Amino acid sequence: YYSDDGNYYCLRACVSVPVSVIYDKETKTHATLFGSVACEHISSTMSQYSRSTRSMLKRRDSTYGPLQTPVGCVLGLVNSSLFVEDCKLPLGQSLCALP
Amino acid sequence: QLHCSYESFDVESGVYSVSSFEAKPSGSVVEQAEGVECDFSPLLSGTPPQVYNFKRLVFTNCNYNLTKLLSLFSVNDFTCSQISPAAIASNCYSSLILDYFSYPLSMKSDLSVSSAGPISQFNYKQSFSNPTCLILATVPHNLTTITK
Amino acid sequence: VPGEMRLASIAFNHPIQVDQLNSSYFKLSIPTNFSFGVTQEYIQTTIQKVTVDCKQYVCNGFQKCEQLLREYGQFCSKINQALHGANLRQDDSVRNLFASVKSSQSSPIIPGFGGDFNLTLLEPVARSAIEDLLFDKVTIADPGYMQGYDDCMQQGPASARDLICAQYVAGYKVLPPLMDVNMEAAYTSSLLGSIAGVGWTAGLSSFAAIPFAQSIFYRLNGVGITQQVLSENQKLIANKFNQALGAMQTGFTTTNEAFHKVQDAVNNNAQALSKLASELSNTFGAISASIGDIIQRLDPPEQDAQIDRLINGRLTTLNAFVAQQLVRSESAALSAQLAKDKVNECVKAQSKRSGFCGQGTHIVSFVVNAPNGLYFMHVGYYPSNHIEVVSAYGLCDAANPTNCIAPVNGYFIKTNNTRIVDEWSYTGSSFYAPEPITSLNTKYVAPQVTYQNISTNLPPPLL
Amino acid sequence: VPGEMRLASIAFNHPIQVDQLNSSYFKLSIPTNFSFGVTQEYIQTTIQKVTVDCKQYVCNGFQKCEQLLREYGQFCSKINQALHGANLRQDDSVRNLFASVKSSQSSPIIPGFGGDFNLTLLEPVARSAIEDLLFDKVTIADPGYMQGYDDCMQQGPASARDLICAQYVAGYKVLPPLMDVNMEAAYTSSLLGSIAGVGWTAGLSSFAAIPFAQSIFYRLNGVGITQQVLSENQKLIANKFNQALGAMQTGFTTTNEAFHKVQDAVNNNAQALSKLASELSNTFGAISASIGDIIQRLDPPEQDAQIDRLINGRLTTLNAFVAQQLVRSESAALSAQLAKDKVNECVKAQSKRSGFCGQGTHIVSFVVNAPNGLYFMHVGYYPSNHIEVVSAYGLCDAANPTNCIAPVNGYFIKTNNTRIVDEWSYTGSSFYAPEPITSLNTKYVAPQVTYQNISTNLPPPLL
Repeated sequence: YYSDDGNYYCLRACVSVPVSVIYDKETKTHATLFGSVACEHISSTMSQYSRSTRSMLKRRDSTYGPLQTPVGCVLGLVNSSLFVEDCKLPLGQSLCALP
Repeated sequence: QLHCSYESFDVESGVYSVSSFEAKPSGSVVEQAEGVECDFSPLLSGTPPQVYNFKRLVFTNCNYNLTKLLSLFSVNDFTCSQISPAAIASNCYSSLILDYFSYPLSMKSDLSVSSAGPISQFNYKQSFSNPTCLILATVPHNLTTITK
Repeated sequence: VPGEMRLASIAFNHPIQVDQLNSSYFKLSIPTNFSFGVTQEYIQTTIQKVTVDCKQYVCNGFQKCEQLLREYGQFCSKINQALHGANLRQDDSVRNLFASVKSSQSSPIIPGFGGDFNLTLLEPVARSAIEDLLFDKVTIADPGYMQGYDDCMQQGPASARDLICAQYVAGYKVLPPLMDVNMEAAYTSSLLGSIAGVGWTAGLSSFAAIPFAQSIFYRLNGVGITQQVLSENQKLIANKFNQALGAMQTGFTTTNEAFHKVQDAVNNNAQALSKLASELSNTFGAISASIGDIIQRLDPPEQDAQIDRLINGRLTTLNAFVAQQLVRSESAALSAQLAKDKVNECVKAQSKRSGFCGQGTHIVSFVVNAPNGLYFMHVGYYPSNHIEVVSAYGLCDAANPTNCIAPVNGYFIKTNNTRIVDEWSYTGSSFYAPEPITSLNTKYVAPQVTYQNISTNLPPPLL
Repeated sequence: VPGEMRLASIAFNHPIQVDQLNSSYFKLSIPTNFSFGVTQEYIQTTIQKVTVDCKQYVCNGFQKCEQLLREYGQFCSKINQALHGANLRQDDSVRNLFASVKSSQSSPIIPGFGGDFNLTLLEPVARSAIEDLLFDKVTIADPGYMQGYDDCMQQGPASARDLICAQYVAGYKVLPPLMDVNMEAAYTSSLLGSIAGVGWTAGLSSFAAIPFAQSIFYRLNGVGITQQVLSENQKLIANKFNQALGAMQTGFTTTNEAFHKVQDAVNNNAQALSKLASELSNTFGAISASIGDIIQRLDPPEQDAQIDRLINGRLTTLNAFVAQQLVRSESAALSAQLAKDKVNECVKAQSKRSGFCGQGTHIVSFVVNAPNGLYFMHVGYYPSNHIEVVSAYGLCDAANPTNCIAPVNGYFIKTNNTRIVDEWSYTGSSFYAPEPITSLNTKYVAPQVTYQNISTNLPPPLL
């Protein structure tokens, strides 16, 4: 838009943060991925928001910071730096998610 | 949500897609034409008319601030009929009309739409079909373009 | 309480490196151990065959429907014709498959077939016990046909929850397979009777009629294992083979992908039927999903507005349904062709191609009946404990350069064995097995600069 | 300026005619020259993997939609589950493909690998430069993940136009590929090291670990070229081979059909995403395609009717979209199977099939990574300068009528060469080159009336 103050400004509308979760049925536990968003925009609680709670993540993640990955920022993933052939929960890339 | 989507209390393991964050709203930003401005500058110069010779300005489609307009005089009478004097300044209307004339404060007892005085009898009257007001005020020493 | 999930790198296994080497000799990698093992596959060949009554799916003969539907009656005719043609294709593929399954001749089969090998796949004379293990682990609803209609009806348990009873509500019909499970069992035993074997020329005329163990020995010479090793290890071979055979009892888990595929073939058939059933209760903006209900409650000028909303939606789901069936039927036909190809290659012959069959060279494979398809399993050879040895491209007489030889199905390696006085030794290509070089293991070749110049003794040629 | 278009007949290339002949001898057509050349193929193996938020595509969380969409919430589950299963199949095909790609052992890769052959496919130790030439030719929008969202977000140029960052507005998500491209490159590095052995039996477990040049000569003796010819022309052969390899630098053009297929695969994925995006503005007869517009323009009883109309059309496009993706994912799986077979035949070994690969017999082929698939290239052998020569079914003694012979991988020809005193000569099937007839080039056969009756001198048998 051209504003009537003589400056062009322009509009990107807004974007949403894609989300997915890891579900480990055998232990009945979970962890999450915020897509490509990066942990600069991630916080312990959400001001946006997609759902009324984040507390199921907080059951273990109240004590931990967000972690960056090659796909993007995640919660509760723990950097173990292990090398495993197939986690059955792969995140794509070289990323993996051990039970 | 996943349990509901699979209508089960035991969903198979794996990675699943869930709804995205809506992000969030902020303070609004609005642009629209400004400054149209309801005329009101003729009142500040020359000699005002005798009350029977009062001068009128009709205003439509325009922007105003009567409380700013009235800070140009000391007001010794601020009254109205069928509208509070405060409300007429803040209320929007299809039109705004102003009459002005010189008027001594000594005659203020005679200025009402209901007054028994000769001013209401022969000099100036206002309709009861519209909200109306009457103002008495005097000129500041810094309005040198006003004459008497 | 369980620990947090752990981030990890995906491992990448590295191949054993073997250095390339210049000059007239080179490093050679050879396994020193092996194990038998198995793989499995499921190839679907059919789609369950169904038909749909095109009157009943829309309404129950209520007469407002009966008259209104006449305007759309040609669509039902198209629906019925399309479904009919789809079912014909399913039966065509069955006959075509069986034409390759049959053999002009086969061995009789008795208990103790296959000699010392366990062969638990043999029938309990009956469908094989292995086929029954598959059928028991499958979660499929109890079958129609007999008693069929009276298993819907109150003359049976109150706990039945079969879609087969819903067949008589929805107007569905499930057609019986053409193949007949008893005739099918005869076909699978006929295939077992063609074993022993694949060798001895093409095998497309003559029938060898020999014991299974002998055909195995033939196959192992076919992959470069020396005959001498095979004779020394005959009991070892049977033990390793039966260890792999015993592992089949752990083959019915959700981690076995072939097993998982069998279960999803069943799930897909049941799912399609359930979709049509659920749509009978789906209002199409009609006041109710029941036709008799809207007839009872409405003045006839408005009554059929509601009826037509319902009719149009019922027809729409049928159109989508037919299209879904046609696509599945065509994919099944192609899948059936693949199964036929494996029967005419992976089963009827030993193969050197890799690719097809389990990945361990190839040795005999077997096939059994599975619902809507065939289930294959493959015996295979897995190398282990690889070592590097010195080897030469060939050997020649230093006294006469035109006398040059090279190994047949094997390699010439420097000897590391105390039994052999000769500096070089022949080995099998699939196993480490040094042996003296003899004329049986070599052939004359044109001379080449990289061949060794041997200044002493060769028995092949003597001079 | 250009002239008029020209109508023309399609040319018909006539095959070289070769005369059939009467009696015991015949003409033979054989090339006297050849050139290496290449062909290439592209096989798509994957579909881009995507998911979509089933509420965000439909609405922006406006409260009336939040209430109205609930009636259709079960459709969203059907949509998501179908997409989820489709993405699982994509991952399965990758894991299966890689299981066949890996080898138990391989050569290390070094600079200068392959000797006199140029081997420009070698890694810049990496992905090969040839793979990067392909990636530069590809017009695809830049990938997300990292930095991802911050390159979507307003901290970037105001001129970005990528559809990849528009996904975030629409709620689309592009899933990352199952495997990191460096691991994918590592898999193809192991394939380069899997060359040699190629033959040497089936090659299934042993690894010859010999120079690339030697494996080429082995393959050339696989088509009957004599070793004598090969030894004379070794530098020439590598030079012709390298020129054929050098043509790959011009191979990345729009007239190359394999290249064109890669470009189409890129825009098949783009087409799918753009289709859904265009529908976001598509009113369905609703007063506006925007929900917020109808909220501001309509009283809520009116507003909700327009919202339902808008929702219904939006759901329909999602349903159609899923069906199309299911079709595409299936074709990708089938194509992956085709690629697997070529890896297990045409890459891992020389093949006698004809058919697959370039039409010039077969010699070694290579594969590299490509977007959405594998890119193959095939070295092939092209005959030239064909001549016809006199030839015979066999030659054997009239003095020893029960003793006959026939040529091996070649044909007996009347000699036209001044160095051979013998009236007959032997040449290889793939290339004209006369040679003395020797026992290495013959085999004993039963006698036949069409064999020439030789009254003079043959060394095989001497007597």
